[PDB]
Amino acid sequence: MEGEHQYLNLVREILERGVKKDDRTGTGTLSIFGPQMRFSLRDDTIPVLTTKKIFWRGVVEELLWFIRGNTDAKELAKKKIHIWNANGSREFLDSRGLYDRAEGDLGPVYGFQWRHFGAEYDTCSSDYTGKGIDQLANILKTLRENPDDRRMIMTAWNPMDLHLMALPPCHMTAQFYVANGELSCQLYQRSGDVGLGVPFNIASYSLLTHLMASMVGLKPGEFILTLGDAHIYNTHIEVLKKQLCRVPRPFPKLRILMAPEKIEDFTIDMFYLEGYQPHSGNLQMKMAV
Amino acid sequence: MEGEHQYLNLVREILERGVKKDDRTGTGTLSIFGPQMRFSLRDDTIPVLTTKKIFWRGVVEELLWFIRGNTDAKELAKKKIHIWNANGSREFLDSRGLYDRAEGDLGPVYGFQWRHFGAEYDTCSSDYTGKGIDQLANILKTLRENPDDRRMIMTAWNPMDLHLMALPPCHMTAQFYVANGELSCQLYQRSGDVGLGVPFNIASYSLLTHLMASMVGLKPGEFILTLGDAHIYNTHIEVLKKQLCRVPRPFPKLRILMAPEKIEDFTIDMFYLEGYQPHSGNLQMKM
Ligand SMILES: CN(Cc1cnc2nc(N)nc(N)c2n1)c1ccc(C(=O)N[C@@H](CCC(=O)O)C(=O)O)cc1
Ligand SMILES: CN(Cc1cnc2nc(N)nc(N)c2n1)c1ccc(C(=O)N[C@@H](CCC(=O)O)C(=O)O)cc1
Ligand SMILES: O=c1ccn([C@H]2C[C@H](O)[C@@H](COP(=O)(O)O)O2)c(=O)[nH]1
Ligand SMILES: O=c1ccn([C@H]2C[C@H](O)[C@@H](COP(=O)(O)O)O2)c(=O)[nH]1
Repeated sequence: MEGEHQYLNLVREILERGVKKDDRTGTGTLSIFGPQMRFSLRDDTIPVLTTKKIFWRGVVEELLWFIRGNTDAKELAKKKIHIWNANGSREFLDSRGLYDRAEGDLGPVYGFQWRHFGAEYDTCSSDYTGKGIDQLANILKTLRENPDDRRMIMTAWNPMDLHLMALPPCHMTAQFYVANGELSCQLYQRSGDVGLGVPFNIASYSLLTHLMASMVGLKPGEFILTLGDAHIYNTHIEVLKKQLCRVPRPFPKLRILMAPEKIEDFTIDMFYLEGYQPHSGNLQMKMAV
Repeated sequence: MEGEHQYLNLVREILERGVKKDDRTGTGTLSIFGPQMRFSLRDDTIPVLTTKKIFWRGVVEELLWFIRGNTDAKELAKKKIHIWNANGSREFLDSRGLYDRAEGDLGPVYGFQWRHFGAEYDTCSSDYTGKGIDQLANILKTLRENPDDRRMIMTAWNPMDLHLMALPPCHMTAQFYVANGELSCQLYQRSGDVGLGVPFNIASYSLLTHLMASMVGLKPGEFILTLGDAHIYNTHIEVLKKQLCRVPRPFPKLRILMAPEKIEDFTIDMFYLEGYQPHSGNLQMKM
């Protein structure tokens, strides 16, 4: 009942006890409230699902993009990452009342808040160096100097910047914790697409915990995802029932070849997955409009 | 197990698996990270502990004080609630570099954030009417018009206001959710004194959920407390081991006589605890 079984058990529970709940978009969900998953990062483990192939290059390039404080979707499209193109399109910015916003300029989403909380937003190409509160740098410093501190919070939930964002954050608040020279991270995610998004999010914050651990001379401990509204979309049900038949294989290991002086200078070449052995191909379409 | 056993199990888990940890001040804790408790608010139930008498009048008056957006500790001292006196004292404010702050003025803590997020703070006696984002009012409106919304977040965690606060928030972020016309609340608490503060916090946010439910014509559902650093102070250990020998009695019920048009106009006279039968014993000292 550890590891990937955590995720599979969450899928069953939503399928068996979920509540029907039309939703934001034209399509329905089965939904529960408040479920939690815990993943061991010990022995270099990283919880990348084996019952479904995860787009690992996508996870890495998006996280490095967050860590840099970047908000331009075009930067991800250049590395053939398409996950933010929809929400940064002329149509979608216009539907959000952001008419004077250049295509691919998502506003002060995630990374911007991580590295520049409270800074005035101009455009995604502006220079934000030394502007706002650098929550991530502050946490890294606290992990070196005072690891027992109970206020190591990094949030993207800034009520004043929500109207400027293409989308309000999902993975909204992370807390860090140290015991026995092990770094743990809890993520509060207000809303989780359990089929498509959550497996991505688990890989994202697990990697972040690994990377942050290597920056401050600590071993990785646990990643804990706590969800608000965890839902499966009605379209994903039959696909997920198939995924549940698959026997999980051991989780891959993360190898880190080096850690740079500044966390924002990490590149995909500095680390890789060793032993990632996922199963066959199966799709899950995401719905909006 | 369900109910109060959620709390007693958490205490046991910290005593048996907790990590030793010298903390903020010259004392130790046993600590774990990320534990969760779920409490039913169905059939009018409110999870006020029966294995230890909870200072219910304190819970109610502090929450009504939060809901008003009040930050003056002296308003609570007038109702013989002393829980915020220490942190609003001359000495404590000075130790925090708040030399130009009048005794009892805690800064833009909790409620202020609930009702006035991002508003510029002056003093606790200033008029904040219509200033900053009223997160609580926005949530109440969303529960009437669009209960399926998944952004019903009320937060006290304002990175820019932390330096002006007497203390940074513990109970920092609540989310609300609706399913089968039942209102649920999840609380994220970054740090929890499991012995003294957590029982109080459980009563506080359970009451808020009951009150909010009656404002918008929904029934109460579940209250979920998710902790960051869940810790027992070494000084509380022996007392808590005794509390665990006590067989819990059924939780009391909350009776609400009426609901006013605006939630900040609730008064202690509008509701009461029916059937609260705690055990007699006591103890537990702060720090
Ligand atoms: C983390 N994330 C954000 C995300 C996830 N789920 C969502 N679900 C919904 N309903 N709505 C969203 N806006 C949403 N956003 C993701 C994750 C994966 C993909 C995705 O489309 N994955 C493709 C790869 C996309 C691509 O081709 O670049 C895949 O084949 O796995 C999109 C967004
Ligand atoms: C919820 N809360 C805030 C609280 C709780 N635990 C803390 N623990 C620590 N270490 N530090 C804090 N600032 C703290 N604050 C509480 C709860 C109860 C009492 C308390 O001691 N109760 C007494 C005093 C209340 C009074 O006399 O007015 C009682 O009579 O019930 C204090 C703070
Ligand atoms: O990293 C992300 C971003 C978005 N979503 C999904 C969760 C919801 O199903 C969907 C829509 O978000 P809201 O409706 O909650 O705004 O986005 C995720 O699961 N993960
Ligand atoms: O509602 C509250 C407020 C505070 N605390 C406790 C948690 C910690 O023991 C202490 C706050 O200290 P830090 O977590 O900020 O170090 O107060 C609670 O349990 N509940």
